[PDB]
Amino acid sequence: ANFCLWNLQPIMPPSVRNTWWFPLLNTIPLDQYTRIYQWFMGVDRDRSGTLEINELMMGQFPGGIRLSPQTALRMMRIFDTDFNGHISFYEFMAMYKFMELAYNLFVMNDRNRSGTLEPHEILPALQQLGFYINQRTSLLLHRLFARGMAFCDLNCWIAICAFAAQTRSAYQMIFMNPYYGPMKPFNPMEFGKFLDVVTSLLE
Amino acid sequence: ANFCLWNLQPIMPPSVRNTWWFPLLNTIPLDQYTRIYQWFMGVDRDRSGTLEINELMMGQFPGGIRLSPQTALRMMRIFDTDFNGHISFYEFMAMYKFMELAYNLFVMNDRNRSGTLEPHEILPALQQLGFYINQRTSLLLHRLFARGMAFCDLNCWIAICAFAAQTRSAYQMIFMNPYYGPMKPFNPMEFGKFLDVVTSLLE
Ligand SMILES: [Ca+2]
Ligand SMILES: [Ca+2]
Ligand SMILES: [Ca+2]
Ligand SMILES: [Ca+2]
Ligand code: NA
Ligand code: NA
Repeated sequence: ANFCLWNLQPIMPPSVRNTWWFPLLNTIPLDQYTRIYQWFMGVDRDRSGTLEINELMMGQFPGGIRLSPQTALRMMRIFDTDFNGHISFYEFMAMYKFMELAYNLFVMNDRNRSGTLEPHEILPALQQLGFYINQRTSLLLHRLFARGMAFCDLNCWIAICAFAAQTRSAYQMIFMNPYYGPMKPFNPMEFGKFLDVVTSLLE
Repeated sequence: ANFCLWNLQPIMPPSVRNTWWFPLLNTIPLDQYTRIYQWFMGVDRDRSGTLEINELMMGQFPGGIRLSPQTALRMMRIFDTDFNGHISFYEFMAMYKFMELAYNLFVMNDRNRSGTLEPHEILPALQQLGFYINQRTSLLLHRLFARGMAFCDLNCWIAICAFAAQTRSAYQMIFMNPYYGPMKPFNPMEFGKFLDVVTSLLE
């Protein structure tokens, strides 16, 4: 029963191949490729062969996820790895799989089937996903993204997951500066501390 | 005519002495100590001998600066370096001097005396202060903190400066983790790249 983003067991331009989220693509079995393409086509309202931010805001996603302008921009920042303002099919496959994983995890953690997680339920769920933050940070993420809501509905969960993932992208961008010395092996306990610190900047 | 935070020419618990902003204290001449104390006393509405976040939100500061709940929390996060939820007189001396420097810089850059900077005027002013960000980042900082306002008034300038300074604190906290190797000399060009990346997370 594995949801850890750093441990995804296997079941393309350099921009897609050299991202931290590339292993998501390797969890997609052949039969799912065409199903994801049908989903892509649904979201691509102007049939351009690419997803634009407006289309992200109007799309339906796994589990009925929908995206605020802010979360859609996060999804762009994570998955638009050639920085062209468009999501290609390959970038979308990873975005899709990320959403699917996050949705499945939400459902598993919604044990009373309320359609929400309580704020104290957020930490262990994020830990399953590979984000090793502290309790203070977990409760702050709920306040930051819940828009005043008492609990964490699925869309709020995805907003939170998107911020965590975008912070992972920011980490890779920061640390590929050779000023900081050779790239160290990715360590999720150390990255968790980074996410703790960076989250506090949004408050 | 120097405003660079990393180059402040000289004119205490370890928590105050070992902060990146400690050189601010060394720009305070003896005669200003008692004037800053009078200011401190004004803000300390309950005479506790310490400033609390509510008092920051109700205080008047150099140049008529006032603080939103969000900016007041930033000021706490920068200057409360023993993490006790209170601003001591020593922490306040640095906060005061930071505000004074930022206010003087705003005034110098408000060449038409409009009480505002245009968004394109923000970058060179931040560069004077020692924040070496790109133009994209400068315009984003205005959108993030201006609350819809077309231009950047003094309070919006301080909100922006506070975020930049708090990101400098986050940088020191991140990089004192020995996982990232020995602490490198502070390099403002490299830190500017870090601020570019981190700002994008707020959008
Ligand atoms: Ca399209
Ligand atoms: Ca792209
Ligand atoms: Ca007080
Ligand atoms: Ca303190
Ligand atoms: Na529930
Ligand atoms: Na002006």
